[PDB]
Amino acid sequence: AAAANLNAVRETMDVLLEISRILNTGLDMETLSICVRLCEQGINPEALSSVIKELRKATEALKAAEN
Amino acid sequence: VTEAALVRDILYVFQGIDGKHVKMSNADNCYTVEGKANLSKSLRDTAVRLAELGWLHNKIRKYTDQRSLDRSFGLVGQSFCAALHQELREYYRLLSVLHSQLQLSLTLRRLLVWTYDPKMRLKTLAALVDHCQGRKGGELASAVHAYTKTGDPYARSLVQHILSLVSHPVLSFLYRWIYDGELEDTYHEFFVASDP
Amino acid sequence: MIHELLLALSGYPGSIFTWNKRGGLQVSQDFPFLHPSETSVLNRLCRLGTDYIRFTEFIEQYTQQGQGGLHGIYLRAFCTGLDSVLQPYRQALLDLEQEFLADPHLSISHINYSLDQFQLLFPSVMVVVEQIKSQKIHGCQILETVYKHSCGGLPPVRSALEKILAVCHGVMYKQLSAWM
Amino acid sequence: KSPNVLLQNLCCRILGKSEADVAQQFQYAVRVIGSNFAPTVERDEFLVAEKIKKELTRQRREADAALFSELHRKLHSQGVLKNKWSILYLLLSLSEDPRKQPSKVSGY
Repeated sequence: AAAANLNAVRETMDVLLEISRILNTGLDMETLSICVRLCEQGINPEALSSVIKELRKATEALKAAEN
Repeated sequence: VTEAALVRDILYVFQGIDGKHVKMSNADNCYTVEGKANLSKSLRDTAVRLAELGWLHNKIRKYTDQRSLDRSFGLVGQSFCAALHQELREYYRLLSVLHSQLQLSLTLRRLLVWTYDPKMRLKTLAALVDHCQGRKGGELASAVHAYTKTGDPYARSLVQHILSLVSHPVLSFLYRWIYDGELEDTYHEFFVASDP
Repeated sequence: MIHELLLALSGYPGSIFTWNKRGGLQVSQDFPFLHPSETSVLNRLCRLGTDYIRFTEFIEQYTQQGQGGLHGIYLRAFCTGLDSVLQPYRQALLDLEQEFLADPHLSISHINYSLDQFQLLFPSVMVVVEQIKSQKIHGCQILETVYKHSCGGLPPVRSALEKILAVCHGVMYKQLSAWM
Repeated sequence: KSPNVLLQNLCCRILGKSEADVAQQFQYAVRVIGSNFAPTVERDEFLVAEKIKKELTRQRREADAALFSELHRKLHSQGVLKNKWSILYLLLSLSEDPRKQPSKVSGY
């Protein structure tokens, strides 16, 4: 049963990876589950998306400043 | 019967294949539901609106099969049939997705909503179909350049793909005629007629 | 109910599908779980299935030298070329089988959408082969019936004809090279 | 496992730095999150998928849209969650279009 859960999680992760690669989102595998599952606790999808966008902008700024 | 039963019959109908209590009527050249699923005319009309998909798909199958087996009607005609085959393959892929959804929510409205665009593509195809009969050879290429005189960027792009594919045979003939002066025209369809 | 329908189309008739020798790839129509028109699409595929059965019979009969039928390296080469073309068909069938086995819900409609390409290239080759058998051409006669059809219009069929004709003209080239 | 622990770890990953190194960024994100914890629009994946396909067509990616629709069918067949709409909205907001030059017409 738990092996079934693991297999289903892997399958969902692969489906999500394909969806992300098709969307060309640029989101990393680190947001494999942590990104989606944390919002799965009932986070405001608009607020979470805005927070992700702010994190992306800050990360881009940090990369540019490091460069 | 159940609205889901009608949904399954429609899941068959979209391929042009009539359902259990839904049958392809000859009276209307379209799908007339088998009245033994006594229900509201609202759902009846929803299927009646969807019947155009079946009528056009069956017409496409019959018409493309006609020129597919005619080898001497023109390789251009066979090429038009092949392009229609690719388009029908896309439609069939959509229908397969639909049947998979029929396996295991959605809605007839959602079905119609998701089916509206294929209806538009099929309408464009059927207009090109009945609007192209008889024109072969340079007449065929004439119709190809003629039907491209409309807008609808979606339909415009579909017709553009069809015509650019149609150019390849004529382009090859010209390339033979322009590169070698070679005119092996069997059906005598090329612009440069042969006098052997 | 997918795997056996594929086996029946694989050149090995099943049980709900009866490969009548003269009735083609007929189908015992007594099973549940589909619409007869779904069975009708399956019958459109069974057209190709019966064509494959007959093609296999012909290829094995033309792959055996003393018979009065058409003979020569040409017949064996035609059988070999048809088999090599069926290799893309066999490979596609195997890929589709793997995909259907991999998917919990892989619709036979999806199987049809995958097999549409082979069904598109199939009938023209079937007509050409039936014509060649009716002509009973031998020598470079079939080599010229081929050259007549090598101006084909079906892109997959045109390319397959180009490959088979390349193989044939290679054989002719070998014969002429011996003569040279 | 806590939503705050997840936020701290995610901020550390997004910055590629420590949680204390992202504490100000973490503080801003925490303010943004506590500003709104639940979505103000319902979950109806038909419209979400419609928007996704519309964006793909605006990206001239009709084949990719078909691939995405097939992936959606497979994923809904492998349905394991109940609020997928939010994940889909996240994926759409995370989506980028390197396949097309930046120029768009405003929708309604």
